[PDB]
Amino acid sequence: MKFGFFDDANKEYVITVPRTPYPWINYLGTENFFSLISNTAGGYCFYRDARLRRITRYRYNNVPIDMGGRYFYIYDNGDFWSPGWSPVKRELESYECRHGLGYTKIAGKRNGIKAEVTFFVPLNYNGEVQKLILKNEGQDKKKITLFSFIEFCLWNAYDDMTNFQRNFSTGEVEIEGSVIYHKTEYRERRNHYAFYSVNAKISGFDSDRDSFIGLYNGFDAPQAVVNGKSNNSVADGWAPIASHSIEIELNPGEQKEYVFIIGYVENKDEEKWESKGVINKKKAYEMIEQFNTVEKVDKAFEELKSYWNALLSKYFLESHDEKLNRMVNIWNQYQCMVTFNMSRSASYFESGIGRGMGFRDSNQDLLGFVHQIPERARERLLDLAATQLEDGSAYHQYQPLTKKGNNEIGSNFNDDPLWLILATAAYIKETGDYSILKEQVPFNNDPSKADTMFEHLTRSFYHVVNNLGPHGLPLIGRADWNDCLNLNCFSTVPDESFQTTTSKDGKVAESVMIAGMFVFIGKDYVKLCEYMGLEEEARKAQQHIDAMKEAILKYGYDGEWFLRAYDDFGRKVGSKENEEGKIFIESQGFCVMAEIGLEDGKALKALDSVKKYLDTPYGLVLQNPAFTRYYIEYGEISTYPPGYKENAGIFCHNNAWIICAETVVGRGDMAFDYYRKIAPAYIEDVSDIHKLEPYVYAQMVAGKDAKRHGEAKNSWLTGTAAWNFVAISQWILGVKPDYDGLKIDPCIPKAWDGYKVTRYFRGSTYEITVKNPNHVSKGVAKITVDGNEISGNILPVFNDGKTHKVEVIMG
Amino acid sequence: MKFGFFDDANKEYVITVPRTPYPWINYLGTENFFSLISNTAGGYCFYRDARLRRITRYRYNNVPIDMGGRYFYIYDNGDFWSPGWSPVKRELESYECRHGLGYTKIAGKRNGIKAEVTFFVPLNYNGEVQKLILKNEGQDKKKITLFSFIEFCLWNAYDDMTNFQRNFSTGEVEIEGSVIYHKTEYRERRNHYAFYSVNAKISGFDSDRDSFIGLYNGFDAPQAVVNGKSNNSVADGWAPIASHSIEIELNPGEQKEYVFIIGYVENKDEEKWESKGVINKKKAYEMIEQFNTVEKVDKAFEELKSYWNALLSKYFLESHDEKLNRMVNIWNQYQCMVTFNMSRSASYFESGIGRGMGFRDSNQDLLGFVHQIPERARERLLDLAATQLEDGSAYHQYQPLTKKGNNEIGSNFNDDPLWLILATAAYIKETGDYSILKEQVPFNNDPSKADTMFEHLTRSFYHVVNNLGPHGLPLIGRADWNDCLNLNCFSTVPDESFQTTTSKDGKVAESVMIAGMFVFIGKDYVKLCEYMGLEEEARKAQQHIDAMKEAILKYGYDGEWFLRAYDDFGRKVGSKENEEGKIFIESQGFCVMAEIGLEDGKALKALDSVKKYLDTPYGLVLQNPAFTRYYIEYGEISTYPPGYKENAGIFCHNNAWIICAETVVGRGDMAFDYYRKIAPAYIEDVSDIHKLEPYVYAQMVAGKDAKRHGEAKNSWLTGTAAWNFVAISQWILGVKPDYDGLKIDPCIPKAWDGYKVTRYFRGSTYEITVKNPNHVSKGVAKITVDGNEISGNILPVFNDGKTHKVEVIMG
Repeated sequence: MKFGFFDDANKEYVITVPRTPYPWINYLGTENFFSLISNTAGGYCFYRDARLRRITRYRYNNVPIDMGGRYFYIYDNGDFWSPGWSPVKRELESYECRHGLGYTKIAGKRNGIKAEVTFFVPLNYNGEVQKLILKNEGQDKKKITLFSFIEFCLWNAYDDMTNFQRNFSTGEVEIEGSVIYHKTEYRERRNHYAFYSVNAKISGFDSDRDSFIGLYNGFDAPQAVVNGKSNNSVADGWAPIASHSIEIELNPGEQKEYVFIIGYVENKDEEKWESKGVINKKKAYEMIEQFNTVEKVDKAFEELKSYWNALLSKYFLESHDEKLNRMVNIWNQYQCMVTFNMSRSASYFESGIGRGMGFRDSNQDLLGFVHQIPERARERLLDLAATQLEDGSAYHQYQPLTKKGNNEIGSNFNDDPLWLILATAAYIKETGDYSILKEQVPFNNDPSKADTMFEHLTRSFYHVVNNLGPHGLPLIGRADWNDCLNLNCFSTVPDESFQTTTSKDGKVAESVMIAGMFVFIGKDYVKLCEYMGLEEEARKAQQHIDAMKEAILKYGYDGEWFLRAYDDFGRKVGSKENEEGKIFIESQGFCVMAEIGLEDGKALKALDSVKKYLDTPYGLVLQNPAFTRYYIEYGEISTYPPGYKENAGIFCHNNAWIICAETVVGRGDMAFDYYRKIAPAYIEDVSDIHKLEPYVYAQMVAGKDAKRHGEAKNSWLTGTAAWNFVAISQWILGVKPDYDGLKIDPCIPKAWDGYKVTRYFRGSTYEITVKNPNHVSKGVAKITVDGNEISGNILPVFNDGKTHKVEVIMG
Repeated sequence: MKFGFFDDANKEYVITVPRTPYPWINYLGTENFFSLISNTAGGYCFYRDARLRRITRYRYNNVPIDMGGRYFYIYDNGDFWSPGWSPVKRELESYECRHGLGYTKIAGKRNGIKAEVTFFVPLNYNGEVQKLILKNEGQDKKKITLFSFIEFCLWNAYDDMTNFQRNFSTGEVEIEGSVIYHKTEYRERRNHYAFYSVNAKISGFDSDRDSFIGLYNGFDAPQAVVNGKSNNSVADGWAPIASHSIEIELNPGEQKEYVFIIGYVENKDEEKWESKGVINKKKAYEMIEQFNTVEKVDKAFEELKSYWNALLSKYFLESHDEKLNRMVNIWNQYQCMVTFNMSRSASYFESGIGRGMGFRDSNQDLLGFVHQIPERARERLLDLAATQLEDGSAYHQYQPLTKKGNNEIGSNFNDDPLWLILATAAYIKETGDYSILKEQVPFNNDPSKADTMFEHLTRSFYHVVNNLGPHGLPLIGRADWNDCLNLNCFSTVPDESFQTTTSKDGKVAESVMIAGMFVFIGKDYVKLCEYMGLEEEARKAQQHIDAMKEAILKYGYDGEWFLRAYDDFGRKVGSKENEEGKIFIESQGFCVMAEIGLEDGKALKALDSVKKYLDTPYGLVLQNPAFTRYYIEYGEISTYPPGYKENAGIFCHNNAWIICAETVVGRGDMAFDYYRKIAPAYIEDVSDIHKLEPYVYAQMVAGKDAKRHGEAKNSWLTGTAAWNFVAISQWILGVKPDYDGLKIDPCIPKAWDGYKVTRYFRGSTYEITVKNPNHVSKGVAKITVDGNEISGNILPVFNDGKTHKVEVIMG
């Protein structure tokens, strides 16, 4: 069918049927409190850490899907229904969900009653605000009852779903006025509680799940809603919930407005209690009063909109392609904010249990986020560096709540350290803030082991240097960027994840992808050395880079494309000589980005091979042919059925590297073709195949070897967002931050007449108009700034708060 | 107030309405393959280990409750319903579930069609057999379609519920004939697969959940059933299922019969494949062949029943109280088999994730199981001892699948080791098989560290001696039998379980409970020293016991009851001096069982104090008064709200110790009264309050301090079963295995005229008739065996396969 459309003017995606191919979600919040909310108001929220401070409960992989969230019920003379269609699933006269930037509006109408709810998390506020408008659009007087409902989680989501032998006896609440407080374990080690409030006198409430719903009933028909009145239950263990009810009368045409808030509160220990066994509510009262009127809410809603408008205005594209404009000025940037906050932790696929902030994942997210909020990016870099060990390796991820590095999803990923150099460079190029290099940063999360940020950089670089294999290529260790390339593993026990099973310290298996990264990213470390006035170190660094290049050229090129790796037996991986996995995509991207084989045609050959063997209607697959059996020497990658995930699935993330590479060899047309094939705005009419959100990138699309080819998994949380924004904004469009200022160097489809990019950069804004009068793909003939022509492709830095005219002539 | 009834003749509990106060379950299997099944056919099955080999998926704490299991849908000309009512939940003309010994029989009737399903796991067979009978009891010919349904779990239940990121792309199945095979990850490290067969030609099938059910539908209305035909779906990732459909025609009065089997198969590494990508089904064919006619199914069913009759016949009571008869002769012994197999791993409360086989838990379960299958008992002891460390401490639990000890739920519980001595002694008293003391048993799961079972006991014993505190009482460590008495903890971080959070090797905190246990249990260690011919080691051990008995009297008695412990600061726990927790139950029980203070009125006074401060209509609470705030010096016990779990909850398990203790001071009337307050058969007429299974014991009943006083939690899996069986069968009824033979020493209510116990013991049967002409509580005046008066209270050992009549006159 048609499920919705883009609304550029209001910066929203509009969903017009509730039964989408899969629940389609949005994220609320940008700082500390977060929510996931689907087009039926399903989902949940949490504070900073989805595993350790989960506020509301949510069941993944449920039947039916996506049962649980913020459930308003309208009771009308025995009949009842919800604005989001689900959970009651009675036909609505009209339905609509608008996902916007930091908010979601869901509107439903049945039997003359229209209900419209705006969900959002205000700036600098630890709660999800919900403005509910109820209008009688019929001709008669209506007496109805409005019910609210959330189901609480017992804070620790893992304990919550396994430790019933204990936690069925720990649930505690307080009810006072129009507020329901969840205070489980507050009597002991917890200094925080949650509340659910409405800003009107209530007719009733419920806080015990069994009482409100009934043991053998579902969310579709809670016995209390069916009977048209709350039961005023007080929870005592089992399953605490929060539900208000409000009896309401409405004349024809009359509307009434309500503000519901799901809040989080942490008390100082000297302010924990009001009296014995009675929680100190001082801070709740403040939060609640802060939004006790619809007009206070509107003001915050508009403050949020202006906030987004500001962020987005830092890179503004005016072109003749509306789909492109929509990706660049809105959605890609929006998704980059989300991934920056969430990393890979919590979505409708990532369970918010096992994954925290990923080391390499968050470093890469920085690439597409640094320009939006440099301050927060700066601090993020410092937080990631602190989880680096003294030997230069790093904890593969850290706990969001504490920021402590941990090994819960494995260790010894030899590509990890390099990402820190790339992200630091990106931040420096964007800001000119070299002072970050001087910051004192813990090692191993140990303040007593601190050294400068630059010394962290030095140990990242040299972790590769000190860990090379028989070909002078970088040892792969447990895996590189590809988590599933496990060459030191040889596991036969079904019960341990490949990510954490023992992996030997093999000195044979090497990665050609890490080798490419090293050359590409090394460029940046050399310059940073030079800045630090360390000429000899810069020289030695450059030597190691030069030797790595020769190693790739000598032992890393297969003939028509770059190899992937060498396994523990010294056998090639990703060569024409293999039976399966003859060619992999990862090394093609980075080796060419590193500018290898530009002169002898090896790069062009590689990219042509990629096109030939890896290209599909839905994007470039990871490798070809797919593995058709388990290879004990390759690890997890061969455990997936053909075409799914790392086994010949389409990993959109690494498609960005090929886009970048095509730009290196000056083929703007092909680069843009690759970009178009996976960009949401261009593939919207196939939602029934893609299945997932049409307004955001996903991690994985089933490849040509899969029966479900074209079906996506794991939407929203993917490095595809950061890397595709970099590709399109810097490599194609050519507005590329550098140490000395803005480097202009587009590579576009020849047919393009031109476009305009408005770019805020280092304290002043640049209006850049690009003209392609000879219709070339790459190469700049003339640049003039403020009327005068300049020499070079590097715009000067003004920092004068003014707008500067820039004309760029392709030639 | 009643939702069923006991059927003694058929050894069943009959449930007559589907909406019980909580789902009421039964367990199938006694060897390797196990199922949990509720009164509506909810639940799941697994092989050996509910975490590592879970076959079918099940959602705990679900809404609605208990959705998912073995779901037959009868489709009748557009109407559809289920034999167990749930999940369709359309009204039935009749409904009935009988929970029997190792089978569950469920029967529904709607619109003239009756369906009856019998579920059981046959002896020596790795599958759940489901015999289904359909009958037309109406006047006209009927055309109907029968659907079957199970949802597969992805083997590893933890992964299954957390790792969608990956496991939505691994699901795989094969369909061949009338059989659906689930083979996820069989292509890689798993040598096992599951199947779902029916012994008849089918009309269609489904193996993809989304196809059978439909994204936005529930188990209540699968789109395929609504539609009256299978979609013939072949799973590919997402959520594999198994469903058959069969079009059936029934004349009036006609009945058809089908046999469905949920099977588990393991192949040798070299025999996994029939051909490339096609699984070796040879073993499945054999399993399916084995029960392809109702005739074969009925024969195994009767063999199971013979198995159970023989097990139960070894201890058989005849008395004037039929509630006591059914407890002793059927339900208590049935529960002891279940706990022996399952420890505390998997029920509707224990999630089958975090807990394997508990060290302390499985040792206690043996007490109530040795008479049933000594051979299996003997082996269980060796497995347990293998998880003991060389210093005498033990892993707190071990993985069912591999039997390796682990620390998943904490370490350094100083009561642990002693339970091994008790259980070994119990085994020997039962069998007279001292050979077990000479078995070579590993330490730390390490064969190279092996040594005799006796040496293991020696280290258990000396672990206490080598770990005493300032008063000569045993250092408590992380905790004693009470997992929540954590005195070396001082925890402030809410994110980690008290069970696993760091706990110092404290040298001050002491347990009077472990002291009591050490005296009581140490008596057996002395007896075994003597048997090993080590009179001097027996002397030394007796010294330590006598020294401990002095320490208890000098520092463990508060004046009117025994103290509980000393905290890390040297302060008394469970003393009149304390503000809360002035008296604890645990130390009263073991100290009196240890025979401390029988002569000076201390024992009796303690027991009277127990009656006065801990007694309730629902059993004895853990301590009094309850803790009304968190005591950081006490740990987890004060984290529960008052009246629940270890904070003044009624822990039925420790009530048995009070029952035994009452028996020791000769108060049989009090002992039996306590026994009756918690025995399922005696409170059946208060099912609504108790809430859980009315036919088995539960771990915990909310205490007088709780608003839910009387409501149980954590049914089925609890040491309450073994300890209460021991209490009634041995300490009250007086039939007590001893080293040299059966000891007869009843302590009963004075009013009883007598009773008869038929006991099978060391190769002979004894018919013991007890007579009470003077109406005493305790004291045997005369015994005759085979018509001849014997002296003393120990029956001779015959081992002659004959029946010997024994008459006991109390006086």
